[PDB]
Amino acid sequence: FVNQHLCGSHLVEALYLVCGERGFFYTP
Amino acid sequence: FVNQHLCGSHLVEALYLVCGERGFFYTP
Amino acid sequence: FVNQHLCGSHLVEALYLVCGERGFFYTP
Amino acid sequence: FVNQHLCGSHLVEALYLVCGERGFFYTP
Amino acid sequence: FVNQHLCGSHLVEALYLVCGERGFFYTP
Amino acid sequence: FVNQHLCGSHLVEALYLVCGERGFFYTP
Amino acid sequence: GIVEQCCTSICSLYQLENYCN
Amino acid sequence: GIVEQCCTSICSLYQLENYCN
Amino acid sequence: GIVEQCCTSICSLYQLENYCN
Amino acid sequence: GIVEQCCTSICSLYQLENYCN
Amino acid sequence: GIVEQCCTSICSLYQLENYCN
Amino acid sequence: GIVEQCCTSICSLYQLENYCN
Ligand SMILES: *N[C@@H](CCCCNC(=O)CC[C@@H](C)[C@H]1CC[C@H]2[C@@H]3CC[C@@H]4CC(=O)CC[C@]4(C)[C@H]3CC[C@]12C)C(=O)O
Ligand SMILES: *N[C@@H](CCCCNC(=O)CC[C@@H](C)[C@H]1CC[C@H]2[C@@H]3CC[C@@H]4CC(=O)CC[C@]4(C)[C@H]3CC[C@]12C)C(=O)O
Ligand SMILES: *N[C@@H](CCCCNC(=O)CC[C@@H](C)[C@H]1CC[C@H]2[C@@H]3CC[C@@H]4CC(=O)CC[C@]4(C)[C@H]3CC[C@]12C)C(=O)O
Ligand SMILES: *N[C@@H](CCCCNC(=O)CC[C@@H](C)[C@H]1CC[C@H]2[C@@H]3CC[C@@H]4CC(=O)CC[C@]4(C)[C@H]3CC[C@]12C)C(=O)O
Ligand SMILES: *N[C@@H](CCCCNC(=O)CC[C@@H](C)[C@H]1CC[C@H]2[C@@H]3CC[C@@H]4CC(=O)CC[C@]4(C)[C@H]3CC[C@]12C)C(=O)O
Ligand SMILES: *N[C@@H](CCCCNC(=O)CC[C@@H](C)[C@H]1CC[C@H]2[C@@H]3CC[C@@H]4CC(=O)CC[C@]4(C)[C@H]3CC[C@]12C)C(=O)O
Ligand SMILES: Cc1cccc(O)c1
Ligand SMILES: Cc1cccc(O)c1
Ligand SMILES: Cc1cccc(O)c1
Ligand SMILES: Cc1cccc(O)c1
Ligand SMILES: Cc1cccc(O)c1
Ligand SMILES: Cc1cccc(O)c1
Ligand SMILES: [Cl-]
Ligand SMILES: [Cl-]
Ligand SMILES: [Zn+2]
Ligand SMILES: [Zn+2]
Repeated sequence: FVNQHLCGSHLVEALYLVCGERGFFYTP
Repeated sequence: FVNQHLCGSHLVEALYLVCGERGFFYTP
Repeated sequence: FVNQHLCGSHLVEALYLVCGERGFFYTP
Repeated sequence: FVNQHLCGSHLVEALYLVCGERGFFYTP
Repeated sequence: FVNQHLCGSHLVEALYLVCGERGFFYTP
Repeated sequence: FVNQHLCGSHLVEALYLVCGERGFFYTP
Repeated sequence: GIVEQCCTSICSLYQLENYCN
Repeated sequence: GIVEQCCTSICSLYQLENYCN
Repeated sequence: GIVEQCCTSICSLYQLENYCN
Repeated sequence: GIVEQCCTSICSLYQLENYCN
Repeated sequence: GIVEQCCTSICSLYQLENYCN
Repeated sequence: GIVEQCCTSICSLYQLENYCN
């Protein structure tokens, strides 16, 4: 599960930038 | 707006850790 | 050793948030 | 206090890299 | 100079994502 | 390719700190 | 919202839990 | 979901746009 | 340069593309 | 130590509290 | 401490070495 | 390049200095 935890951290940082003003809904 | 952009990056990283398996809904 | 280096980066970010005003002692 | 919180996040990431195998002691 | 240091950290993370396979040239 | 993507994110953060005022040229 | 709430004054981790799904 | 989709095989920024609100 | 351009006023992702190789 | 403990198997935030000062 | 030292004025990587164990 | 060099085996900060401008 550690690899998925590390990956998720990067996913949320990318969504923040990609989505801008829209924001996003993160669920694993 | 730059300060808010920088802050938002940190907010999303904190929500990722705090919320765990639940995930979260980010909207500025 | 690369995987451990990447993991450590995330460990220290989590300790920063979890520990708050107390701070923490990181040693690999 | 928000600016100090944001700064601290970066301080701990820098200490992680600078200190390597030694680790470090973070206290605000 | 601290604010610019913190901002630069975020600029390089954004360039990494935006530029993909092309990479980028960072100079302050 | 995911592992390389995650690693690259950390490489660019390290180059930012190591290189300081010089900046750097990132290409995968 | 969260930027107004947490980017001028500091938010606790407890406050941030409100935004969890 | 996104972890299954994007943590074994790589996702494009275009794919990530699906999760924007 | 990029710090002068993007650290006082905000830059779009489109503006940041100028610095890609 | 923490790398051995938390880099192969996942650690809870509760486990990480042990390393707080 | 380090926040007072390094969050208003900038610290060199050399200064940060003081906090290494 | 740097991904081949530094993403399977670990790179020192000294090695990373090669990529500074
Ligand atoms: N984010 C994504 C996906 C989220 C999907 C919503 N969550 C679930 O459906 C919950 C599933 C949990 C309860 C199981 C997933 C993995 C399981 C573990 C796997 C290893 C062992 C297997 C075993 O025999 C029992 C123990 C073990 C630890 C499992 C426990 C149960 C799980 C955690 C979205 O939103 O769509
Ligand atoms: N995330 C939070 C809050 C999100 C709230 C949803 N968004 C809006 O309500 C959109 C408001 C926009 C259109 C305006 C907010 C700030 C404005 C600018 C401020 C500076 C000048 C002011 C001026 O006279 C016109 C130009 C200017 C740039 C404004 C443009 C319009 C705004 C961007 C949640 O989800 O609740
Ligand atoms: N952070 C944690 C743990 C820190 C523990 C304190 N450090 C040590 O005890 C130092 C141990 C070092 C010297 C060795 C650990 C791994 C070794 C290498 C493994 C691969 C090969 C094996 C070999 O045959 C020789 C070369 C090789 C590279 C090893 C070199 C020696 C090590 C680096 C805490 O604080 O508790
Ligand atoms: N990390 C560094 C420094 C850590 C120093 C150890 N901590 C303390 O000494 C605790 C001091 C606290 C209790 C106060 C610092 C700032 C205060 C607040 C400032 C704004 C107002 C002022 C006021 O009139 C009362 C309320 C207020 C919120 C203060 C509360 C008390 C403080 C938080 C190291 O390790 O050396
Ligand atoms: N990344 C961008 C911009 C990079 C531009 C290339 N660098 C320079 O041109 C170097 C300029 C330096 C030497 C000066 C910039 C700011 C100066 C300081 C400002 C505060 C005081 C002012 C004073 O009176 C003397 C001391 C002081 C500290 C200054 C020292 C000199 C500077 C650091 C790109 O690539 O285009
Ligand atoms: N950053 C470094 C290295 C960058 C080197 C410059 N880029 C290239 O030389 C482009 C090479 C690409 C086109 C190929 C590399 C890996 C290939 C894929 C590997 C898996 C399969 C293999 C197959 O049979 C075809 C499909 C597949 C997806 C390959 C496609 C082509 C590649 C992406 C520097 O700057 O020096
Ligand atoms: C944890 C956190 C991050 C960013 C802003 C805050 O107020 C709090
Ligand atoms: C951009 C990004 C981050 C993490 C995993 C991915 O597949 C893609
Ligand atoms: C995306 C980004 C990061 C830092 C500063 C900016 O203006 C924009
Ligand atoms: C929170 C966290 C980060 C890195 C590794 C872990 O096991 C847990
Ligand atoms: C390297 C670094 C991070 C944060 C504040 C500083 O002064 C220096
Ligand atoms: C400092 C660093 C980051 C990523 C990979 C490495 O080998 C080294
Ligand atoms: Cl990682
Ligand atoms: Cl910041
Ligand atoms: Zn990572
Ligand atoms: Zn920051």
